[PDB]
This record gives sequence, structure tokens and C-alpha cells, in this order.
Amino acid sequence: VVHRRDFPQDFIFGAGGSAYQCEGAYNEGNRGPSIWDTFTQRSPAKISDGSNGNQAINCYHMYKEDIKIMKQTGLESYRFSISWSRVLPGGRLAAGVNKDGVKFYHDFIDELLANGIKPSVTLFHWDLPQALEDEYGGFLSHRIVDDFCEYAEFCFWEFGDKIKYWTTFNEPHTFAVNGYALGEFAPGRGGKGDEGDPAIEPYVVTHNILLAHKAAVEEYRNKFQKCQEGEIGIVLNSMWMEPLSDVQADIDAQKRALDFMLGWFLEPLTTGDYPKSMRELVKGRLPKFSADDSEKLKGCYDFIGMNYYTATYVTNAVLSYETDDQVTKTFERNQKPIGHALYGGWQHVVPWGLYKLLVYTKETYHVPVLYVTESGMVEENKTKILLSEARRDAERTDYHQKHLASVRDAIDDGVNVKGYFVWSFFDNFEWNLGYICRYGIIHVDYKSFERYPKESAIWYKNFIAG
Amino acid sequence: VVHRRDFPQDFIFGAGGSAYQCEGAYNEGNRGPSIWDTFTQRSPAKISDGSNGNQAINCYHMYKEDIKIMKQTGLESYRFSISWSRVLPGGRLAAGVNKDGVKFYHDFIDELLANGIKPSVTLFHWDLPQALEDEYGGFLSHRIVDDFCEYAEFCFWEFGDKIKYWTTFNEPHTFAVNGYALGEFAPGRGGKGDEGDPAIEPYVVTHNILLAHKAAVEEYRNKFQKCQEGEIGIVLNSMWMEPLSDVQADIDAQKRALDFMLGWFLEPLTTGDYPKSMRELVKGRLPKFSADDSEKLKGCYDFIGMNYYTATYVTNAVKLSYETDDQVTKTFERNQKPIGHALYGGWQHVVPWGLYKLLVYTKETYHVPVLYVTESGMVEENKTKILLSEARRDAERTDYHQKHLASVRDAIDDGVNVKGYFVWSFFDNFEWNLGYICRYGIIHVDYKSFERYPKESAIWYKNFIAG
Amino acid sequence: VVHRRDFPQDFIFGAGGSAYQCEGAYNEGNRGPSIWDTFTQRSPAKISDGSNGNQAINCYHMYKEDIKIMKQTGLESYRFSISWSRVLPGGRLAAGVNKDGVKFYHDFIDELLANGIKPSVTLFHWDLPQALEDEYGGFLSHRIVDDFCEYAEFCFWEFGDKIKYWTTFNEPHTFAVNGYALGEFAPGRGGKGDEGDPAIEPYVVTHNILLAHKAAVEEYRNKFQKCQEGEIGIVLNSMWMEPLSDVQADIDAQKRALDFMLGWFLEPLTTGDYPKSMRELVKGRLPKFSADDSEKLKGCYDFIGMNYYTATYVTNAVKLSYETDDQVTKTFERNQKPIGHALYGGWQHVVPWGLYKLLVYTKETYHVPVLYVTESGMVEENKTKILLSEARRDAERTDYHQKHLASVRDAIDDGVNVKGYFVWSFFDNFEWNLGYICRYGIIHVDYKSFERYPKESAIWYKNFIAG
Repeated sequence: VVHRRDFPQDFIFGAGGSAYQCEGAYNEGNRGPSIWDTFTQRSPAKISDGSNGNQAINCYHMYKEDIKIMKQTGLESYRFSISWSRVLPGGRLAAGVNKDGVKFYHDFIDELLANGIKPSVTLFHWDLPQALEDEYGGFLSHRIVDDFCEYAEFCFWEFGDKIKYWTTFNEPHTFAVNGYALGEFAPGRGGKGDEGDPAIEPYVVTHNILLAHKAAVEEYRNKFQKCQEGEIGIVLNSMWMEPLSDVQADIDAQKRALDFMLGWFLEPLTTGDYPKSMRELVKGRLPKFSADDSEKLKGCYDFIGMNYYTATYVTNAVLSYETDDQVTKTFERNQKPIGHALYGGWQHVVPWGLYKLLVYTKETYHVPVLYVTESGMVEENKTKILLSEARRDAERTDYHQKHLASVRDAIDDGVNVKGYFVWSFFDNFEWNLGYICRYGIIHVDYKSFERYPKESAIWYKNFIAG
Repeated sequence: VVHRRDFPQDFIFGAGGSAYQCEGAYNEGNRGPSIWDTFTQRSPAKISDGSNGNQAINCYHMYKEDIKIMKQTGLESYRFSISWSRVLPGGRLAAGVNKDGVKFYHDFIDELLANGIKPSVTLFHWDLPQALEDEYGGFLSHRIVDDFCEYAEFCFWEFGDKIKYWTTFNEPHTFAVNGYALGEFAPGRGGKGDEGDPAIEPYVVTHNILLAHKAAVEEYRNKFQKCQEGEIGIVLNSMWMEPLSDVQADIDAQKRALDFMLGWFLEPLTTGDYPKSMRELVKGRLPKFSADDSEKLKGCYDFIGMNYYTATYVTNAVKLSYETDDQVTKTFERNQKPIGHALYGGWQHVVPWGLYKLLVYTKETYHVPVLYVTESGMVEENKTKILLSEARRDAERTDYHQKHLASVRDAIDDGVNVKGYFVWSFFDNFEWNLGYICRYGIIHVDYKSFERYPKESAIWYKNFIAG
Repeated sequence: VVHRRDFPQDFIFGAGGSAYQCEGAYNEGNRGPSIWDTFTQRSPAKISDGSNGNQAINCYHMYKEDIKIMKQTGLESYRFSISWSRVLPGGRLAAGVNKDGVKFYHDFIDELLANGIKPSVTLFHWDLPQALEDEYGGFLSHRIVDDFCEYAEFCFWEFGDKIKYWTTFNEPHTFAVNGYALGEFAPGRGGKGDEGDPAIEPYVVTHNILLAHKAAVEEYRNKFQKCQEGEIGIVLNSMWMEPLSDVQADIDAQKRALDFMLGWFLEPLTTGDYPKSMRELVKGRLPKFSADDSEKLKGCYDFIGMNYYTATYVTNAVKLSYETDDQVTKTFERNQKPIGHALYGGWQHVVPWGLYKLLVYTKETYHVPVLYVTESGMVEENKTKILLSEARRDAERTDYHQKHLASVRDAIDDGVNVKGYFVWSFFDNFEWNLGYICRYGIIHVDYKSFERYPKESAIWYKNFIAG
């Protein structure tokens, strides 16, 4: 009970993937290694099944067929990311530009456009060239700013004449937190037995992301936007935080939880400074902005992409980033979960969380232009069932219907959401989860690489066509 | 403490693999489906990890590099098998001969020979054309004999001018038992919830294997052997059976255990009749041979290949099935003390001296003129989550082959004519109902990427053969 | 006045090159970066003309024609090196083996052999995978030993069936000194404005080279030598050190100079310990060997390759650094009279008799069973602005090799077992910190176009070998 006509004429309906999850060919066409190749090969124990993105889902060789499947689905746009170390195998310009790399991206872009699908490009989806991680600690050093800026400028120059949507960073919170607080993601720092400091390094990292984001955005605005007529944004992720009870302590807890996950990025981008809860609780461990950086960060984006998956209740907690917001999160109220628990135990289906998070963002940061750049659902990778059975993902269709209805509710109530992107288009590699689960609307055989549409892909096709 | 000089000059040192475990390309070059394709795709729950031989380890596309690795190892001969349905997609002749299939095998053979490696070929390693399974129940029907014979004659004609060693069947016991008694292997008959009858079908199946084997052997002997100067045999498997105590009951039990696993095949090939314990216990459920088949089965092989992995103690036993027809309880323990070091799946125990005893028993009991150890090897867990650096270092496997080779040498010195030894498998490959959860290779294979890398064991073998 | 008949029948006459100086294609066929790529691209000021090995002289694409030129010269053997990161782009095994890399080397080897030229291979000529430098400081860490060992074992396995001569390291002195004392070579540590410590790091570096060398040698001896019938050594360099006057001080100085440049490596390989002058002068800054490493280092080589260019007078000397730890002043002058004709950079002086003395000294002092002269050659200015016609006529270089060959012959007649002589370099190539401002080849190479042309010296060598 949600149709296409419930949405503005110009709203975009799309899907996406990322380089490391999809491409494979990690050691072909002269790609240099990223921190995810490293993390995955040097310490396979860190992955649920010891697997890696070596072949991933083999998109680098199979792009023509992939795009054929995108068109059969009726995709209006495809969000994809460029492997920084595929075009610049050493991260910096002095290590050289990889011509096989740029040929691939041009071939991919051109083939999308030839099928009437609009390319939308993310510069950074976690696959930092290993060269820069080694040279100076990657995003632990301010050195990352200029190198990220040359890479950005290269991309704008090389590809930008045919791309209208540029994203600097995907999920800088997940990057910073999982990579430098939990040690769950590359480069695997900050947890028990790991090399960093979870009280220091997560804050250094996002500080540097924010400065790097800013440089790419100026670069684009000053030297490419007028010519190429596109826009650059960033994509942020958040859970919705619902107060457990209605006491003040729990409403304050919600403020903090939101502040630390989303405000960490969104506030600098609105007033040129961190949330005040962060400033007050984190003190000297939170870096300051120079007057000039502060000022230039204000409104430094053309849109905010939003990634949403679930919501959690929230109350008052009884050194690390993970404990700095003084907030206990739980998925239950009185032994009753906030929404149906999916495989894994983390993702609960709470469609109304998307509504609330979209309104909250508008009300709190007054963002001119929003998108839902990632929305989707986790399914167990059951070996031992047929494709005929695995295909029938009724639950995923329902999931997308319910979430779309929440997006529409938000548009009707005044939030400028301009598009919705299913994540992921394909079953692909799942970072620390390897290949034990599936997010796609297109089934992919994790060994053979055979592609087959799931029932949800057929619903999406019908939905877009309305 | 075993070297090459301990073995006769002409002894062959080799390794092997089989079509379905290695080739991949199940739906390329116009291959017809086999019962192993069917089994694994229609019933993935029957496989430990739901996997299949669809890509296997991609030998069909990677053969030039594979043979390069064989030569780096010093392999003197490689044992491989022809996928019946890769050359005849419908099993029968009327369904047509597949040219892409025959070109592959020709390219594989020529490539072996160009590298000084002797091709030795098995016609049937379990991958029966699905067409034949469906038309008449495969080996459940006497119709299998003529079609197997055409298939054999075709191979002898097409390839036999360059191959000196033909095998008809690999492990007919495992095929008939796992396939028609336990329902663990294709076609998945005979167990709880399955389609056949474990009291009937296992015996009908090997009766027809023996009769099919016989036709292929006559075909070769009468029409190809003089020209091509090769030999055909069959390859059998057994565990060694040790009496648990020394009481009569246990010695009789060992005779039964051996009779039902090995005598099932070897006795028809010796006196043209089944072991006497079988005739007496199985009665009307064991088919008889015609006078003429009986006589022609006698000595109807040029060699017996022997596949050995482990030994088990054996004692008197306490739903009608082949599995319980020999009245023998098998156990790996004496007084809580295992017969030898237990390996990964809990089944294979390392008992080198079992090979010695099994070889001596075979000679003594069936007086087989020519023996080979066609499969000898050890099971290693597929540990995901360790580096190649670590998985490579298979000291245990090197030890395993050294100890077993010593046993083979012991047997030769004692008068049994063993004429060669083949490591199984050369490569990590698909492992039937266990899928990809373990490894048997001396060459490491990444089960996704297909990248090959030599294990330390492969380097020991290289040195051993060179002595 | 020296001919082929002056040398034993089996003496080898050859030439050589190294991966980074010749191959080019630094970012093709999936090669991973080396510390020489890094050094030259991150710090072009450190190079005489800001140049690099990016294209080098394009040997990687032009090998078929290169080998044609080797055969026209009559080369009996070619010494080349494998780019560690061309075969293992991340240095370690976990980062994966690069198939395009191994195919290249296979094609290079096969092509040499098809032209009657014996491949002889160096595992390490300075181009350490950048990955390894970054993960743990390269040779600054004992972690280098195991990774070098895997790399060696991989090469022995992959290529060793067709190569009879393996070298572990080329010029470990030059590597450790230029790289960690002067900061002149990658990784550019130890000099003014640089990152390391010239008193500490040079000694840590060669300690680990010796230990890495040792592991590769055991690997070969234990697992490959019997099969492949080859030999592994190391290649050392020295100047000859002549006492300036005949006073004691100067004879002691020569002992020190030789000890610190050559004894640094040869003594551990002889008695399993460093020269005594080193132990006494360097004290706690010279690492010790474990009892077990000490013993295994003794005679841990099949041959010593010797690289010689020049000689220097030597006297007693008048910031803590390896360079000043031997208390030896070096000078090329006696009484304003140079030790021999000064060549292009002001460093290499032509002193043929220095080769004789250095070879005799090596025998007398370390009793090395087998020697080779693995690098001998002369430096010529890269004059832009003259025609090929003129640059071709390198009479001086012909003279140079004639005089040095006479010295080698003198040494053989005097009892030192020199078993071969290799002109360095075969081609004009990249010259490390000097870039492309000079030439060492007997084959002219245009440093832009890559066009090859034989020099007169190449024609003399052709005739000399043919005698």
C-alpha cells in the first residue's frame, strides 16, 4: 500500500554497491592494495569466515552484464565507489596514475549512461590505499587532507564531465568507530589486543575526515561545479534513538546518542563545531577547529545522504569513544523488542525510525537537501537451500515497502528527501561478516558469481515503473 | 628413514585426481550432467556445506599450469578419470559424441606426455551420465553393461594409442555402498528417508559393475591390448581388519569383514563366484553368475589397484541391510586405546602397518599377479582463518607418506608384487559428501580463487622421487 | 695480449644486469612497488638527474631482442635478478603470488636456454618490496629472515628446475652502507637530514642479511640442491686496499679496511663470527650470533662472487658512524700521483692489479673453495651531443677488460680457483643515484628510445669468447 505516485516527480529511485565489496580483481589491472586487502589477508581471524574481497563478487569483469541487470530492474541511478588505490596504486600522485584503473571507471560510467542509468560516485568507501596507511597512519595524520584532495581533483577532472553526483565519504562514523574504537574493521585498531587507543584515535580520524571532506568540497565548488553542473555531498549513518522511558534522563540520553553518532559530523557541517555534549564530555580529547576551518565547514555540502537500518531504545549509563556518550542502548522495552529481529541479532525492522531520523535531521541541522542513500535488510546466507527457495525474499519486499512509506510520510511533512537507494543491489562481501549473509535484491552465487533476480528485484522493477 | 633405492628400479611414483572432483566446467564444452551434478544440486543438504562440483577446482581450464606443477613435483605418472558424460553427454551412443569433450582429453593427454608424465586413465569414477540413471536406473539394470562397453571401446579407440594403463572402475564398493546402502553418495538411495532398498540394491549394483568391468576387459584384451601394449585393471578399496581380541569369533569376524568389503569383488575375479560367507549369509539376495560369466571372470584383470586409508579392529556383532549382513562390529578402540592417531573427521586413523597386512592378505588370499597402491593419503581439516604460510607446512602428511611407503617396501621385500604408488590427491579438491571442509592434496588449492601452491609435502615427494 | 686459451676449459664468460636497473614496466604486469621505486619518486633530488627506474631500459618488454643480442655477443651465461615484488607484490605470501610476474621470468629463462645461454639468478639486488619496508622496517627487523626464506623457496620451486646458479644477495655492503650510513641509496637513511642512525642501522642490516642469506642457503641445500643440481652463493664487493706507505700503521689500516668492507661478510661465513678489528672497535654496536647461528654460518655458501671496480691507498685516520668506525683514511694519491687512470666520476680508477691482489687476499684469508668475478667493468660519461658513431668506439673499455682478464688469469695460474668472469653491465642501464648520466654497457642503449646498438667492446668480447 505504497506506490510511485506518492512521491514527487523528480525523486530518484536507485541502488548501490562499493568497490571493495563488489569489484574483485584485487591484484589485476595494476590495482594497489587497500587497508581492506591487508586487514583481510594479514588477519583472516578478524572475519567471520576468514574470507576476503580478493574476487569479491567479480564486478570488475562482469560490469556489462551487471548493468544489463540494473536496467532490467529499472534502476534510474546506480551509486558506486571508486577504489582509490585502483586509480592511484600508491595513494599519492608521485607513485603514479594507473591507466588500467581509469579505463575501467570510464568503461563503467559510459556503459551506465548507455543504459540510461545515472552514475553517482563515492570517492571513499573505506578502501584507503595501504601505501598511505603505512606512510603516515592514514587518517591519523593531517597529511591525509592534501592527498585526498589530489585524488578528488583527479577524479573530478577525469570523470566529472559525466557525473552529476559526487560523495566524498561513505559512513565516516562506521569507519572511525569500527576501525579505531572496536578494531572490527580495517585497520583493526582500538580493541582488546589491538594496536591503537579507542579514547584518542576515533576522534583524530573523524577530525581529519571532516577536513578532508571539506577540501574535496571546495575543490569541487571552486573548480568543477560550474562546468560539470553536479553536486558533492557526504553520506552519514545513524540508528534512530528512542527514549526507553519518558523520564528526562532518557530524553537527554537520546540527545547524546544522536550527538555522538550523527552530530559528530553534522554539527561541524552546520555551525563549524562539535556537539556541545561531545565538547563537554570528551574535553581535551576532542580536537578544535581553527577559526578558518570552522567558518568554511558551515554548510560545506550540497546534500546529506542518509544510511538507515534500525532503531534502538536508549537510557542513561549506570576511557573509550564507545562509552563517552553516557548512553546504554537496548532493543527491548519490557522484554518486547522495538521491531522484528533479523538474522544476526542487531538489525530490527523499525520503519518509523527512518521517519523520525529524517525529521530530526531537518529540525536539528536544517539540511537543504536529503537522500536516503542506503536502506535495506539482512538475510542469512543459507547454504543447503535451492535458488528457487532463496529467491523468494517476501520479507525484503515488505521491508522496502514499509520504509518507502516512512520516506513519503517525511516528504509530506516537509523534509526535502530527493531520492531512495536500495542497498545493496547485489549480494556482496560483507566486511567482517564475510559471506555469511545477503543484502541484495539480486542473488549472487558467492563462488560461481552467477546473478539471479530475487522476487524483491521484481517488485522494485514494478514499483519504479508506476 | 625410507629412500628411493629401497624400491625396485621400475616401480612407478605418481599422484591422481578424478573428473568430478577437479574438472569444474560442469556446464561448458557441452558436458552432459552426471549423477553427481544432480545429487549435489537437487539435494545440497546431503553435502556437508551445500557445495558442489560446478567449478570444483577448475582443472578443465587450468590443465597447462596443473601439469607444470606435476613436473615440478617430479610426478612420473598421473592418474585421472574421464567424465563419461563429458565425452558422451547422454551416456549412450545415439545421444552423440561431444567433440569439445574429446578435444579436452586429447589436449590433456598430449600435454602430460610432452612433460614426461605417463597418463593413466580411469573410465568410471562415480560420475555416471544422468541420462543413464534416468533411462533405466543406471547400475540397477543389466542394460548398463552394453553402454559401459561402448563407452570403453570408444575411449580405447580415441585415446588408447597413447595410454598404457586403463582402469575400469574406481572403488566399486564405495560406489555401491555409499550410493545404495547409506544414501550418502549419488544417487542417494538406501538410507532413512531415501528411495531404494539397502538389502537389495547394493548387491544388484556390484553384480552389474562386475559384469560391466568384464565386458570392458574383454574389449580391451581382444581388440586393443596387442596394438596399444597397455593393461586394464580395476581399483579396489579396503580398510585393514584387525581382530579385536585373539578369540576365534574375532578371527572369523575379520574373514567376514574382508570378504564383504574386498572379497565381494576379488573373489568373483579369482574363482568366478562370491565369497562363501556372503553366499551363506546373503542367500537369495546375492545374484548368481551364469556358468559362462563365472568362467570368464576368473583372472579377468591385468592388475589390481589398491586404495588404502586406515585400519579398524573387528568383532562379532550383537533393518535388513548390506551394512549389517557381514555380522561384524567395527571399532577403532582396543581398551580405550585407538588403533592409531585419529585424524580430522574422526574416521581415518593413521595405521601404516595396515597397508602391509592388507597387501600380504591380498596376495595370500587371491594370488594377484600385479598390485599397485593407487590411492594413499591423509585428511587435513580445511582451516579457514590461518595463513597459507601456516597451512602449507603439512609435516604430518609427509610423515604419513614416509610411514606408508616403508610399509609398501616391507611388503615388496616379503614377496608381494607392488609395482607403483600414487599419492591421493595431488591437488586439494572437492570431497564428495564433505564438500570443501577438508584437504587431501600435496598441492594447496584455494577453493574460491583456484590459486595453486605447493605444500612442504609436495617438496618432500619431489626429493624422494629424485633419489 | 690475453686470449681464451689462457683460461681453463670450463671457465664461464658472461655478462649481467639487475631487475630495477633494466626491467622498466614498474607499474605493469601487476608488479608491487620496491623501495627503489619509492626512493626515486618520493625523493627525486636524491638522484643526480631526478630520474627513476619507471621505464629503466625496458627489458621487460624487449627481452626477446635482448637475448638475441646476448647470443650475437656469444654470451655463455647471463646473470639477472628477480624483482621480489614483481613475483610477490606485497613481499609476504599472504599478499599473494603474481601470475604475470612468474610468467615473465619463465619466459625469460626459457628464452635464454633456447639460445644456449645459461641463466644465473640473483634473488635480491636491492629492490626490496616496499610492503616489507613499511610493515617492519625491512632489514632492520629479524622478521625479514622468514619472508626472504619463503621468497627464496618459492623461486627454487618455480624456476629452479632450469637454473644451476643462484645468488642470495648482491653487494650487501653497498646496500647496508649506502642505504643506512650515507643515505645515498634506498631507503635513504643515515646521512645528514635523514631518518636513521649511521652508527646502529648499518650493522643491524647486515646482521639480518647474513641470517637471511643463511636460511636461503639451508633451504636450497636441504630441499632443492640434490634435485636441481645447482649451487647458491652470495656476491661481495671490495676495493683493493693498498698501504699508502710501508709503515706498520698502514699495513694495519689495510687489514681494517679489508675487514670492514669484506670481512664483515666473509668472516661470519668462515668462522661464524665478525672480524676481530670490528668486534674490538664497534663493541656493543655489533650484534652477536647465537652459538647455533655461528656454527651454521661456517662455510655457508657454494661460491663467493666477487665484484671489483677499483683500488685505493689506505692510511691511519686522524659523529659516530660505520664510515668512520674502521679508523682508515682512503685516498687515491701517493705523492700527488694517482693509483691509476681516473675515470668519469672521479671515483673509479683503473687498477687491474688490484683484482689480482684482492683475489689472492680472499683465498689466503678465507680459503674460499670457489670464486667468480661476477662484476667487472668501467664507467663512461653519458655524453649527449656526440653521435652514436663516436660513442660506440669505446676502446678504453676494451683495454679495461683485457687488462682485468690478464689479472684474473694471473690469479688462476697462482692457485686461486676463479671459475668465471661476468662483464657488468651488458647493457647501458639505470645507475641508481647517478640516474642516466653515465654508461657501463658493452651494448649501447638510448635512454629514451630504448634502441640497442653494440659497442666496439661488445665486438671484442664476441671474438675473445670465440677463441
